[PDB]
Amino acid sequence: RVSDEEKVRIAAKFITHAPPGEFNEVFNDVRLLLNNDNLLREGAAHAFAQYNMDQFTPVKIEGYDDQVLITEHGDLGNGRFLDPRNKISFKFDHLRKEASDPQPEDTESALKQWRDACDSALRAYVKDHYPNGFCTVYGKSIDGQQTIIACIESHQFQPKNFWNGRWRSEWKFTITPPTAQVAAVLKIQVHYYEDGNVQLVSHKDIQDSVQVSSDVQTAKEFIKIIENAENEYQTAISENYQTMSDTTFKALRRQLPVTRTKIDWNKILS
Amino acid sequence: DQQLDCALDLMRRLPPQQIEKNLSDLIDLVPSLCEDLLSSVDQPLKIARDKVVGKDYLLCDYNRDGDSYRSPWSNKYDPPLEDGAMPSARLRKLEVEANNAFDQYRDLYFEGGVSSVYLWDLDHGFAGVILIKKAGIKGCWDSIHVVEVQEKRTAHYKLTSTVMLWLQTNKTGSGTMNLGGSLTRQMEKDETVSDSSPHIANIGRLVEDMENKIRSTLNEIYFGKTKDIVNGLR
Amino acid sequence: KPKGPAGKRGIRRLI
Repeated sequence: RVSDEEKVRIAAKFITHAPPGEFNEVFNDVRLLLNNDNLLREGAAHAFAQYNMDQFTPVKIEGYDDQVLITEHGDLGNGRFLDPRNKISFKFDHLRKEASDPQPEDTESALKQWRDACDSALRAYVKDHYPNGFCTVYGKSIDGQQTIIACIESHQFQPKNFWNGRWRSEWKFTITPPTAQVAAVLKIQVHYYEDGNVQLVSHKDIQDSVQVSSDVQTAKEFIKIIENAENEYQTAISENYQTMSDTTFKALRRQLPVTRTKIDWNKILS
Repeated sequence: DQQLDCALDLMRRLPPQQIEKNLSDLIDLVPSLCEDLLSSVDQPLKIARDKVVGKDYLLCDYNRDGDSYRSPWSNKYDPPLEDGAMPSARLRKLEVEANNAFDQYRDLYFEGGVSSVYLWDLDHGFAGVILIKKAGIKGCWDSIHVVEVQEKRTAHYKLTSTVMLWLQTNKTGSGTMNLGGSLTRQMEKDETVSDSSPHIANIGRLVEDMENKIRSTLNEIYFGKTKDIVNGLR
Repeated sequence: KPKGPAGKRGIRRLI
């Protein structure tokens, strides 16, 4: 008999590794394997939340047009998350991925002006560059330093064609005039499972510096950096596919022997 | 069994490079599934050393007896066994010839790596596994080919094959890129068996064709389908 | 898949 503690621990490892768009299938597998529904829902609650925040799961709030991202930066507590664009908080159930109880939320800080300007520029960026992107921008004082945190998400779930994919990017602008330090990570995950099974997992770290001026002008510098870095990453991914087939793939198995003919199996046996 | 179906579905969705960890965690979680899961899920190949001959060989359930594994080179178990399961004398002769032939096949197509062949007698023929492992340039290719031979002259060959492949690059432009996964395929054929077209030649050709077909299919699935998906995410 | 070798004792196990 596996201990309840170990059932929960192992269930959480599986849940937190569900590919994008496949949480429900993984959860249902794990639920049938544990055969203890209350243990799974209560003991693995941290895992469901961990998953949504790691995945930048977008959620629609009733009465507001644009969806907000579930992230560690918006995690308030008591299962509530901040929508910093609409200046509200909302309850979020991580299992059903449904928001509720939108209550007004004061965000009156010395950074609201910068966050709002970065958020306005980012929203345009995301609408121009992604098919169905969402983004959320936070303003926070991390260790006495003003930090803008921009989060972007975009997914395409196509189970009827046996594939799912998600893009996530997370940009951190540390404001220390007259400069700003830029740290970013870009992430892609793709699962295609018609013929057999393949997953693509990729990330890129970005470090940069920019000159800070006005809230509005620095917002345009911030977005230009994002756009260049994200265009370049995506192009390099697309081109590294070609490179992998010429170097690494041929490094595992050749297409044909060096003779450029299939094997003479009678010569082999003699 | 509902739980077995669920565990198998989990293994198809979890990241493919973590098969050993995912398999071991699943067996921890439902120990009664252990035997069924290990017979249904392909494990990456492990290398052992035949210290008598001084040659590497590959480990799998087909060359296991108890806790020991049989070398295709020395035909001995490690740790030693008094009466380990052995191929018949006739089939051991074929098994030696098959190990030599696939060593060469491996050198010509993989230019490295390790291969092993184990054969076992059946009622009206025989069966075998052909294992190839080539590590990278980070990555690894594991192929497992299970062949069944019914001798009627002319024989009927049935081949079930799984290739497991992962590759990772770390580059200035594309960051870290990891592609991992697998493909299983099956082929059947009747072939003439003669001194000039012996079983090992018929089997090698069938394995050769399968690996070339699988490589080509993976190339489009890896370097084509996931590529197109990335380019539509943004 | 054909059956494995006959007589083989022992359960399957992870390496």
